[PDB]
Amino acid sequence: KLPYKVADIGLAAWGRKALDIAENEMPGLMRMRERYSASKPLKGARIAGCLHMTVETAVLIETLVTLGAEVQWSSCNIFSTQDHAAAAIAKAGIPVYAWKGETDEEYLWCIEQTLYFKDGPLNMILDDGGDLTNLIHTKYPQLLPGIRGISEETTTGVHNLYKMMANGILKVPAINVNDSVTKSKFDNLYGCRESLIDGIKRATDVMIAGKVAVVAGYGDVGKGCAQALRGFGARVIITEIDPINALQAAMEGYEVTTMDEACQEGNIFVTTTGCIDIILGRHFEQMKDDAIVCNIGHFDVEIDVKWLNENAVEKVNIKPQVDRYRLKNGRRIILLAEGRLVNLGCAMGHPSFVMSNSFTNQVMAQIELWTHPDKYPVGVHFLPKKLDEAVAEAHLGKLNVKLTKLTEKQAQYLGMSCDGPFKPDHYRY
Amino acid sequence: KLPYKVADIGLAAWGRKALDIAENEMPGLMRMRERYSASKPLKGARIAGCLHMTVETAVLIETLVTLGAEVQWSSCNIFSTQDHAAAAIAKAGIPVYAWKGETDEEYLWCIEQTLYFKDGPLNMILDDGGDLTNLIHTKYPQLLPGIRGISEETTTGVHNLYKMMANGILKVPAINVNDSVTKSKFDNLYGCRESLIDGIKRATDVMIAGKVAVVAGYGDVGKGCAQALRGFGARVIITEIDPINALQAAMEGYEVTTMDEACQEGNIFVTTTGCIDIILGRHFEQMKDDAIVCNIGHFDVEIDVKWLNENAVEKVNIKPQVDRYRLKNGRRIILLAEGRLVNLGCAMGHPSFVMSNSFTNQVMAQIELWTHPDKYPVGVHFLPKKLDEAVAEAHLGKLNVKLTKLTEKQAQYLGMSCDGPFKPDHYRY
Amino acid sequence: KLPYKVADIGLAAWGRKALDIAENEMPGLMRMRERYSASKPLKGARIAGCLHMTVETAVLIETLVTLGAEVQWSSCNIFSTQDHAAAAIAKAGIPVYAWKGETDEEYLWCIEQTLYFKDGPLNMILDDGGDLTNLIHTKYPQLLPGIRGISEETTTGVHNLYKMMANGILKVPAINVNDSVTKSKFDNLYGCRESLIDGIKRATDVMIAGKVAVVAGYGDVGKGCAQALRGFGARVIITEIDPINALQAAMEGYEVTTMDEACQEGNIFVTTTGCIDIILGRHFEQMKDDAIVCNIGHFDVEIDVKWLNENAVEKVNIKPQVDRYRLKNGRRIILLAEGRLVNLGCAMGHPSFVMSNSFTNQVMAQIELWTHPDKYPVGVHFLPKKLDEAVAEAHLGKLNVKLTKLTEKQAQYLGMSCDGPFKPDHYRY
Amino acid sequence: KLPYKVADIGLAAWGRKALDIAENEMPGLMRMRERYSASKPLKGARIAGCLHMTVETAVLIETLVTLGAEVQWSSCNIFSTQDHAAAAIAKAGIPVYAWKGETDEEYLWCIEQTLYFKDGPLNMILDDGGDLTNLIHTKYPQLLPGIRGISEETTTGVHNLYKMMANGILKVPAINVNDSVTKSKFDNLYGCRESLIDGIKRATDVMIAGKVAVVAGYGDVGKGCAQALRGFGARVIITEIDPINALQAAMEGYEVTTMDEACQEGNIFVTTTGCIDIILGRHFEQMKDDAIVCNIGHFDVEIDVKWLNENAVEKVNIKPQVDRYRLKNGRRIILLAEGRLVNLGCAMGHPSFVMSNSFTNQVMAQIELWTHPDKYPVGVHFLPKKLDEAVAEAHLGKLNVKLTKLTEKQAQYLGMSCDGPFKPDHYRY
Ligand SMILES: NC(=O)c1ccc[n+]([C@@H]2O[C@H](COP(=O)([O-])OP(=O)(O)OC[C@H]3O[C@@H](n4cnc5c(N)ncnc54)[C@H](O)[C@@H]3O)[C@@H](O)[C@H]2O)c1
Ligand SMILES: NC(=O)c1ccc[n+]([C@@H]2O[C@H](COP(=O)([O-])OP(=O)(O)OC[C@H]3O[C@@H](n4cnc5c(N)ncnc54)[C@H](O)[C@@H]3O)[C@@H](O)[C@H]2O)c1
Ligand SMILES: NC(=O)c1ccc[n+]([C@@H]2O[C@H](COP(=O)([O-])OP(=O)(O)OC[C@H]3O[C@@H](n4cnc5c(N)ncnc54)[C@H](O)[C@@H]3O)[C@@H](O)[C@H]2O)c1
Ligand SMILES: NC(=O)c1ccc[n+]([C@@H]2O[C@H](COP(=O)([O-])OP(=O)(O)OC[C@H]3O[C@@H](n4cnc5c(N)ncnc54)[C@H](O)[C@@H]3O)[C@@H](O)[C@H]2O)c1
Ligand SMILES: COc1cccc(Nc2cc(C)nc([C@@H]3CCN(C(=O)c4nonc4N)C3)c2)c1
Ligand SMILES: COc1cccc(Nc2cc(C)nc([C@@H]3CCN(C(=O)c4nonc4N)C3)c2)c1
Ligand SMILES: COc1cccc(Nc2cc(C)nc([C@@H]3CCN(C(=O)c4nonc4N)C3)c2)c1
Ligand SMILES: COc1cccc(Nc2cc(C)nc([C@@H]3CCN(C(=O)c4nonc4N)C3)c2)c1
Repeated sequence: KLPYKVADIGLAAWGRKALDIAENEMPGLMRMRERYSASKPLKGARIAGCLHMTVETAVLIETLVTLGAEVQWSSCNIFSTQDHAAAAIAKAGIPVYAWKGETDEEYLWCIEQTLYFKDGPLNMILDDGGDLTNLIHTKYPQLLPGIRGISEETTTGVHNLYKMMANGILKVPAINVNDSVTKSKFDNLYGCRESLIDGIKRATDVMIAGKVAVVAGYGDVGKGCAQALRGFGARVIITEIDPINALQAAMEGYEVTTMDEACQEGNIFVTTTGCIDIILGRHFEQMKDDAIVCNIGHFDVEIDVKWLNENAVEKVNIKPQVDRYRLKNGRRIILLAEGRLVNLGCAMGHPSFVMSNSFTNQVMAQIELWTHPDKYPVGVHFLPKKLDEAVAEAHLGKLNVKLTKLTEKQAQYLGMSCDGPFKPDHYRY
Repeated sequence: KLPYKVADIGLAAWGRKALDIAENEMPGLMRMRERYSASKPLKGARIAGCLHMTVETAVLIETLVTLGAEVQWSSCNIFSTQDHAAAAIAKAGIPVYAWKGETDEEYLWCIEQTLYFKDGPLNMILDDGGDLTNLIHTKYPQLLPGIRGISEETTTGVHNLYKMMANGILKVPAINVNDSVTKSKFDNLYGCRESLIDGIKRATDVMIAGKVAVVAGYGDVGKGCAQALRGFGARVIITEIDPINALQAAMEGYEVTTMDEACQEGNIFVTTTGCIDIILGRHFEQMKDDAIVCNIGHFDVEIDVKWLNENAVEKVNIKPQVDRYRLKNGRRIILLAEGRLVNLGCAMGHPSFVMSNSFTNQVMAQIELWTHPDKYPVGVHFLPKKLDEAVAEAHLGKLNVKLTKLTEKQAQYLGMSCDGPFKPDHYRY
Repeated sequence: KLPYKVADIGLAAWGRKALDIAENEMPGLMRMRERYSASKPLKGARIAGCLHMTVETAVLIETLVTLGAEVQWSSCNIFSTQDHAAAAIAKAGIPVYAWKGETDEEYLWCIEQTLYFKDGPLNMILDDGGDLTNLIHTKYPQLLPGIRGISEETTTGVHNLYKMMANGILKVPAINVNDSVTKSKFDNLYGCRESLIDGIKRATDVMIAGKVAVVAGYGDVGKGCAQALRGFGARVIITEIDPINALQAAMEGYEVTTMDEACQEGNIFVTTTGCIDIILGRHFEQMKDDAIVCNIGHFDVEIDVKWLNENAVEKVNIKPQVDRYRLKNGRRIILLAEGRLVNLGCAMGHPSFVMSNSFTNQVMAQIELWTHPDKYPVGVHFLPKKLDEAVAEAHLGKLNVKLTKLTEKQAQYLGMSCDGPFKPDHYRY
Repeated sequence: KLPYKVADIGLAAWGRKALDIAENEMPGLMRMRERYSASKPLKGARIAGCLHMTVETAVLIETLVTLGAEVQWSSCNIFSTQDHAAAAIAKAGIPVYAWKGETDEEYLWCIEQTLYFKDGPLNMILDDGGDLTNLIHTKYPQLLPGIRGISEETTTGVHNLYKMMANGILKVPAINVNDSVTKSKFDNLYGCRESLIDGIKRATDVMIAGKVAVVAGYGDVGKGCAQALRGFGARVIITEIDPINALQAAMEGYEVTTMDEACQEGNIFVTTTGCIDIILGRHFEQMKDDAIVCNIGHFDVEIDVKWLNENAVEKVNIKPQVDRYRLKNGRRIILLAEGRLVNLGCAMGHPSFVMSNSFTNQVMAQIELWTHPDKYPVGVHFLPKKLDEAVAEAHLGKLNVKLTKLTEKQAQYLGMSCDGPFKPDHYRY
């Protein structure tokens, strides 16, 4: 009944200014507008979205409308909404129900407001976290027959879709864009490579060069963190449980050992594992004075922060999201973002260009499911490679790249189409 | 009937000396010898092997005999045999039929001498290229019922296996070792990173720093080549047809453009594409005087060497595998290895440690098929991830890497066994 | 008469907290405190200091008092004082006259309050810019006979000292600390390497990877800037007027060309030249939409900001020290810090460890002049190499570096003392 | 009386071919020919040269003749002569007295043949090692008044000229080009960076990635070696006696410790110190099995090879300049080039482009002394910066560099000439 609900609609001009700046760093989304604003391949679609209502997501929203869709939006987190961004979407005449600092009750309400449109119920789900997908299946299963497809971009959401399918709960075809090369590499590797040191610097202003930096995990996040630190002249040590990832680290010349050993040597500690119990009290007790300890991996479970609160003799807040503990041995630990994500707590998260790749993935998913009614049966499907390739291609102009086109003869010799896809499904890049 | 056939068995003390050195660089294979010589898991096995008869292969061969197997061998290429390696294998009482400079008839003959042992015929195939596999199926199909498994490590061989399977010709279970992470990364990326510049240096002794180097392709070979050239202070320009691979290069700060533009800029040219018509007369006509041109990708189809032979006013052999042409415009081009593989023509191919990973994959496949017949249907199977991990784990000691073991608690949290596998099959590393 | 003058002495607990953190990053100064607090080598000294009243400078100040000196201080710039640092110095009973947002009259006043102590006038000068040195010589020349030495750390100040000496105006021996290896490398190369991208990120939050970055100049600041940008995966193009510096860039694989050509290519522009007319309207007219332009070299003379103010159709303040202009061609330029120093306008300047090297040079100079009057004629003297080495040696413990000591035999072979100096004065490192 | 003496004058065509190839990698020398072949600034000069009679030095010789000088040449080492190069110079009508494998008696004779020309005695000395300079002063002091100048390019020769001057022996003005930036950087840093791994690879074919490489010394040679090894994925450890050099290493993220510690960890050992007793028996006894030990620094005094010969239980030659010792502990050491220079023993020395910078330095010295009769008094002088700059500038075209020219206004503001020099004499680059 409310046409939108935002904090302050007067912030819309400030939102529009930020939008004007972000658009230039989001060419993937802007290419989609250039290519599809006349043909309007999403005409008919009624997309309910649930995703961090940021400046970046606003560019995504307005891309979808430009492609012909009706769109109604909520946030997937209670603090990630940027109110000026939300105001700008509201003022543009797009139903948005989101503000910074929602209650759990207000959060659910917001999502519920996106389900019904002027002409009828939603017919497409765009989700980050599975909350919109879970709400429809548990609370509003009447609407499932009318929904053509789900796009999902997070690890949690994809893991959740696989369980729903395993248990017979899932009733709508779903495209997983989380495991696209263009999504995964920007969200995990390039993103964290840019923002790790940004967070550490804003938090501490510390010299990186000449320090030992211990990075737990050498997956895509660890790889980027390690590369970043190394570029500044830090000596990086890696820890790993996977022998293949450990081997990769060794072949780049990184020392690889255990946290038990490395806790005695590190000036800076970065956890990127996705796993519990990486840095623990017995590690803290061995650390050099004023060791910087932060997490860029799993939400808040990698570092035993509760140990520091329970065993330290002093806790002094330095600035927002920077606390300095003194231990019984008389040495200090500088803990960043309360053991949560350093890139969100002490910096501005992912750069716009990163979000461009992730959201251009989701625009592709939406078109693919909506444009091909009967193509995808109920289940979780990977985004086809040709669309993953089209995401990358959409950014090349901005990257100052001239891509080569295969000649017909060359394509014949390779046994592939000159428009792609160019690699088999098992190709690792 | 003849117990072996080599060029000169007087080279066995030389071969043995080279073997001893190689063993220390092949910890994967030596770790297999340590772990499995008491249990003799390949006891009973009569393995026919068709694989370049090198020092490295000779270590693989003696690893298979340490594991209990009887083995008989030939090279999979007419020039690839190292005679001293073959002589050392011969003196050790291993029947080996291989020498440098075989004829095509002699090549076939050599493979045919490996099919029948003392106690009877072969029961296992270890292959590189599919020749030994194609010989059995077309010319000795009576031996097929008694053969338990094939292991194949080459792209050529695996494509050939899939076609045999699609057309009902394949009669034996086959493990594909080519697409293992440990095999593919070493054979493609790290191997070429180690040896590209070795070849160029041996051929030319040229300064690399301060040159423009044009690398066609940014797959695993291109990535390795590009990284190597960049380490020496060359400015690397990349050409690509895949949007994803092109973007990957852009994100490491490489210029990405077309060969049409780059041919006027490059001092050095390296083709890594696996494709036809990469460097053409069109391009040669524009190159700087004394541009160095070489191929490390596909055998011989990437550079149009035929054009040079037909259109140049001079062709001068500088040294073996180094030809300097003078064109009608008066400018000179230095072609390496006749447009064939520079790392083989102008250097010593892959370092032993690279082959340790590829051949340790092989031993895993041979154990896996001889030990568990029950397990694999007639068809082409990827090596299981746990064995791929084990290949990597076997090399970590040599690298002085201390791997972390997950606690029971951590493994339960991650929903994985603390012995692995640690990644899903779609994980790209 | 007034015992100190600060903005708000209630900020002393905040200052003290910041000092404690900084001390651990300034091992050079803390090593001086450990080595010299028993012998009090600056006992008797009444040092007037004119140097940015920061947390780092506050550590220097308390180091000088630990060494026995009486000291009185003012900032060498009207905005550079950190009030909390000044308040902490004030509460500690050090007479300090400095605050953020002084007037020019107040600036002079503040320096004039440092000339006369309790027991009498100053006898030593520690200076940054030459202002305290110029004030004494023109306005208090009666105090010159009682002053034993000057230490000066700034290019501006040293040029000024040489002119004073050439024209017979200088009446006190002066050590030049600006051209020490430990000072110059940290203040110019490593400092700017640490903070360039900190400034750009804080200002813009922009992705660096995959951009063309144009760095004008390849001296020590350009080298550092270039290395940093390159580490993030930006493609760095360099402009130079010196053939040697240009060649150095070429040999690391940087493209070297003119601003006239590069202005059409760059996404980011960093001037490091110390020279006028580097970026002009001529260049702005050619730039890509939303090109980021910033200066980290000379104060404000490198970019023609005046042209932008006079010829743009829009100037919008995005945030403090970030202005986005729209030109008559419709394209936008993002100017950082009003063409002034990006690392100061948009970040926190040099990390503490950098200033530790510069200020540990200062302490060495002050000890050297107060302890050995006999030694230095009226004139400008480079810091002796052995003291430059000692500055570096003092920082090695923090870096967990184990230095090798020459044996007596090795030192005799090399014709040097095993305590140094280890290099001739022309050695460039 | 003999017009030349070479090994075989029939090798001249092969020499000329190598010369044609080298000229394209020696633009500095070729630029000198382009600029000066008409004006002929060395007309009148009668230059006796003493320098490794290589293909590269042949380009230098023919550059000097092109500039108007009469030239007669000998080698400065008894094995460095490349006979085909010597043949080509002989056939061109230039008196050359040099062959590979001279006796000490033959060596002296060769130098003596260069002293007298058709029209009179030599009037200029071009020297590498000081042997020609020492011969004239001790044995032929009658000729000293007729000699306008000496150019010298080696550390030994420059150290020798300073002692001669200190003792009153030196009677001719001398230009030291050894300490030019362009000479020193190419001879010490860029040169060894290119050739170290070339030597190790040709000697061993070993994998570099994943190994610990211990580099003793972090001067210009160590810096280049370390950078090279790091680029291949080795983990580099540094040892150092100088705290400034140690600090530099630490700021690039290299572990810095002692050989006593590092001998237990290293897979590869490289000595670059210029000093005795770097690697010793007690280090060898701790080394991992098949550790590779080589020297690229001082001739043959850094490694205690005599210890290996006296204490090892086996010594096996692998190939030329590669010996593998077995110790009493049962482990093996692979020693390269008998502890002499690995880049000369196991590779082809410096690339041509390196020699171009060194020899273009000497052409500048010769012109400078000959063209300015009364400018330089007797003594050792550094080559002026403007000529060092001109050397760099001569190579920029080949490096694909477009150098910027200062505007008159810019030059005024900087207080320098728009033609240079651009830096003060103490500038370190
Ligand atoms: N901060 C962010 O904005 C951000 C962005 C993307 C992803 N992430 C998160 O980062 C985490 C890792 O992401 P990824 O893509 O690198 O995952 P990944 O699976 O590629 O990498 C995780 C690595 O950690 C290793 N590991 C697991 N337990 C370990 C232990 N106890 N000690 C050492 N190593 C251990 C695993 O072997 C694995 O290789 C995930 O939790 C993901 O949600 C955070
Ligand atoms: N030299 C050796 O010993 C050696 C070792 C391993 C592999 N190889 C060979 O190297 C080749 C490449 O192997 P890979 O693993 O890098 O394969 P890949 O598929 O990972 O890389 C090939 C890349 O070339 C690109 N490409 C194709 N045609 C192109 C064109 N016309 N212009 C520009 N780019 C083009 C593709 O996009 C692809 O990214 C194969 O032929 C393989 O057999 C050689
Ligand atoms: N941001 C800071 O806090 C900070 C710190 C230290 C130094 N600086 C300043 O940075 C500037 C440079 O310092 P540096 O140590 O690198 O000096 P430098 O002399 O080592 O480097 C300056 C380089 O700029 C080049 N150059 C001059 N005019 C040029 C032109 N028109 N085009 C292209 N290149 C040109 C010169 O050839 C020189 O190599 C100085 O003004 C210095 O005061 C700033
Ligand atoms: N192989 C070649 O072709 C080649 C080329 C150029 C120079 N060189 C030689 O290389 C050597 C070094 O040249 P450079 O220009 O690097 O000299 P440098 O003085 O710049 O470097 C030598 C470094 O070794 C350090 N050192 C001295 N004794 C040490 C010890 N016992 N342990 C550890 N470090 C120690 C010194 O502190 C110094 O920094 C010289 O002997 C030079 O003649 C060889
Ligand atoms: C500190 O400033 C910010 C700025 C933006 C968002 C946030 N808040 C979160 C909270 C949580 C729990 N997760 C995320 C992820 C990881 C980074 N992402 C984005 O940056 C992003 N996603 O959509 N637009 C974007 N921009 C999504 C971001 C905080
Ligand atoms: C230059 O001297 C040598 C040395 C070794 C082998 C060769 N010959 C070939 C020929 C062909 C056609 N293909 C190969 C591939 C590519 C790299 N490989 C190995 O290096 C390798 N494979 O088994 N042991 C190994 N070592 C296999 C090698 C030539
Ligand atoms: C952004 O907040 C800050 C923080 C610190 C200082 C400033 N202000 C200036 C102003 C001017 C004109 N010059 C400088 C130089 C360059 C770098 N320096 C230091 O960082 C530094 N010097 O003493 N302690 C230090 N810290 C000295 C710094 C501003
Ligand atoms: C193995 O092949 C070669 C090739 C060339 C020369 C040598 N021999 C020596 C011997 C000694 C004692 N010193 C040197 C120095 C260091 C390297 N230098 C040159 O390369 C070089 N100098 O003049 N033209 C050149 N080319 C000079 C070279 C060996």
